[PDB]
Amino acid sequence: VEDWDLVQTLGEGAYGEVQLAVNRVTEEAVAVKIVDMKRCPENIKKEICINKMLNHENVVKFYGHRREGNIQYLFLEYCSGGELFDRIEPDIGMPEPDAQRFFHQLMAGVVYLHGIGITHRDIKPENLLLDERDNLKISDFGLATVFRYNNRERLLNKMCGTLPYVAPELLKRREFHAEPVDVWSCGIVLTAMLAGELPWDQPSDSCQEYSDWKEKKTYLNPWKKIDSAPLALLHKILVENPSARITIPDIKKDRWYNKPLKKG
Ligand SMILES: NC[C@H](O)CNc1ccc([N+](=O)[O-])c2cccnc12
Repeated sequence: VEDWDLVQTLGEGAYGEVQLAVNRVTEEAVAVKIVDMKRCPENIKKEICINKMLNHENVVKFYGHRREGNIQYLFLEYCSGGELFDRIEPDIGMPEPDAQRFFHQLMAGVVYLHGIGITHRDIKPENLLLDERDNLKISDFGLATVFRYNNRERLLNKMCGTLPYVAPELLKRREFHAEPVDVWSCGIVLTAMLAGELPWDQPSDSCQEYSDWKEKKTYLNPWKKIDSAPLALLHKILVENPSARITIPDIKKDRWYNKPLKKG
């Protein structure tokens, strides 16, 4: 209802909703996210601000914004593929080669953000969308923040994200580095892709499955389903001390990351 028609609803969140919009003239589809500033103005000025810095094949495109009352309309690459979340069969996952391709594209997109000083802070399957050729795009920069500016890094302090995807250090430390928190969330995504379940409600000492993982009891029930090469990588990513945790440039040299699996 704004040059374009609002055809169907797409992701009815908390803020408002993402609707799929078609232009009646040119037939061209986009996603419009609708936030009613009445039902925050602050995190949304940061969302559009971050969006405008973004340009990458693995990040959802930002087209633009109008304000039409209280009503902000962010205009965004429609992804006809939906969420990665729906590609994961519960308890089983997906073919190893499909996970590897999606993990590569997740890595490209994270490398890019980090490169420009931006941490997403809430990477999970629900926020990874698939285009027409199944290419992964990181989506929703609503919790995104800047962690490097004029080449100085700032530690984060605010806790945010989604508990099963969060790194331990965000539960435990007053300040922590952004990058390792995104790497961790990437590991839980890999886990989800390869087993079809989440390892733990949260990475606390007070949580059994997490305790079990630090004790390397991988005979148990996310990990058993995985396979020794991708598991090896997961042992490097889901390391509790954020300093000893593998980094991306080192994920790119990992044996499974570089294992040939998948046809064109
Ligand atoms: N973090 C956003 C979460 O993905 C919301 N759920 C969604 C499902 C499907 C589509 N879509 O283009 O089919 C969306 C498209 C744009 C935004 N969200 C979508």
